[PDB]
Amino acid sequence: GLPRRIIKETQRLLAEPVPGIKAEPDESNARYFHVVIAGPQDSPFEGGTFKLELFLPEEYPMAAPKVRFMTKIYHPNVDKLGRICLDILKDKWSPALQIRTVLLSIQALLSAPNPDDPLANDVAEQWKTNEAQAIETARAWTRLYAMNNI
Amino acid sequence: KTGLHVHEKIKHMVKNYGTMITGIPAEILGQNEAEISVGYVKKMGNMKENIAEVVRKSEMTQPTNSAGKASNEVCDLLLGTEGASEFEKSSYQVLSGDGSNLKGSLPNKNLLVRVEMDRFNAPQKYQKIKREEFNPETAEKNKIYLLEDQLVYLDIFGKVIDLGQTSDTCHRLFNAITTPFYQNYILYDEYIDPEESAEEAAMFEMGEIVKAKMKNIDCWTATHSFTIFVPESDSEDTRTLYPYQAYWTSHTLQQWFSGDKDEKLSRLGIDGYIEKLALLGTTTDSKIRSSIYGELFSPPGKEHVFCTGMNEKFSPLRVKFKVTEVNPEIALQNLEEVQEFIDTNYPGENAKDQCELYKIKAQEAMTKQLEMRLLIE
Amino acid sequence: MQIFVKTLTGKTITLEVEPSDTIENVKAKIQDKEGIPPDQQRLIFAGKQLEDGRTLSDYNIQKESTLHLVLRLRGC
Repeated sequence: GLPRRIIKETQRLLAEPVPGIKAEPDESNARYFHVVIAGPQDSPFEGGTFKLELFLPEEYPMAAPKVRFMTKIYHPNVDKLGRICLDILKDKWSPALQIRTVLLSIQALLSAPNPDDPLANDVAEQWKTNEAQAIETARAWTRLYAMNNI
Repeated sequence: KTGLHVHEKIKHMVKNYGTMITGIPAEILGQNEAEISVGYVKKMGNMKENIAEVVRKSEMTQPTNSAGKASNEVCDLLLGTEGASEFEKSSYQVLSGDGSNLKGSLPNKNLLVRVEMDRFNAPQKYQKIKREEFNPETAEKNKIYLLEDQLVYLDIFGKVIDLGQTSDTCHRLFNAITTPFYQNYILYDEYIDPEESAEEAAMFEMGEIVKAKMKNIDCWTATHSFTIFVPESDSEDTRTLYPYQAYWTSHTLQQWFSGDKDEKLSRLGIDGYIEKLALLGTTTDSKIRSSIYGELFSPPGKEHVFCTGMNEKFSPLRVKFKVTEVNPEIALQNLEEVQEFIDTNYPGENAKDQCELYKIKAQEAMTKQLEMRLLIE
Repeated sequence: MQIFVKTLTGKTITLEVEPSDTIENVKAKIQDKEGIPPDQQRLIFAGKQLEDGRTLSDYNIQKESTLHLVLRLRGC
């Protein structure tokens, strides 16, 4: 009972993958995607492989996909559960967007982290106040969690 | 007391004081900020250390980035409280394809023009429904409703708006969309090809019909607000503009002046800044409209990454304006009045030290308010 | 029904709204009252963010409730 666009989107993702992002559907759940985003260069995550799991809900595409990191990462917009604070998965998601647009954002979010509330997130306060040492933290978490984990 | 006198005065006062330009005491800031931050303080152990940590990490004295609020604060200073309230009573005037209406609304006197730009919030998805099940006082709004004998638009208020389709045309589209996943689907999905199946051709035709009728319906919502200042000069072409702005989750007015973006927008000329701003409402080019929308509204420096990817402005845009003359004898009297209130309550040699004293008092009032609130366990 | 909207600076305003209206309608009335664009708004109802496409009949909101309008946002 796969909707026709989810079928069409999967074939597009496998025919021209996003450079640096591996996205494949699960063998048993065509709405479930296993994502591996490579660490961007000129960033503390460089050389790391970060696992994500994307799930297309049933309201998709009227609702945004539910994506979340599986690898531990020190990022101001990723909490301890792996939730990515992005403007798509919250309020201003539109049907014009798609899966590749979400994957491209998360990849771009690693290179250019955004400001965030320093409360309820000591990572966000550490990035705003002590950037060089917060960047040092992210390189440690990249070797401990994002290297040789695939 | 020239018009560039007051422009340079607000420029240096906003650059150096930020939230202190609003005139609100530090005690009220900390008292109300404790209302938002009370849920983050830990309840076990030393409460003095738990409250201090949340107090340190609060950005309560950081200037606002609400574009509409920065435009309100600029109007209160230049025009006065009553003059700005009278200014709000006036309505906005939409810009044309060449901005000639604003070009003629700028006589060679000191002027203040507020701009309210709207984004076209056209509906993006539909629903097949029997007329028996259609209650317009409960059904989801800003949505297209395809009935067996009428295709209609529910706006953002409650009003049902017909789309001028024959009952036979609606009967054909109603009985063509048959698969269950498409009974409540989106109007313009890029992966829907009308040449594949007869069902998808009916969906695509419905999109072309809705897209045509929406052009004559008011579907705009404000997406940005800013302010432009026009000083009185000895004419010729020594006429210059200076726009003021903040932006949601982007930059503040303090960062705007500090980055001298009001001057990169200055030498663009009177007709130059206006012609490119009218341009922004005309073009349907998607990758050639975000260039402008970033060229005028980005934080200083990032005019090339502010509208890329998903922030790429797809929807149509309109701009509106309203003008009123400013009297510098009252504007500068309002500005040096805040300087007096700042230099009295929080005096200091450096303006950077006067802000530190204001932050400490706001943090003290926030602390005392927090420990009173957290006495309930 | 009358509800109240407060800011950090202590400025409280009054609105005329009813349980059937949505958040976009509430933010639209705030635009006509304070000149703030809705896209530049995100209102908290007691530690609860108010999404765009939901009505007053879905957040347990009632007559005379003080809604907290924030004017500085950092992230999401």
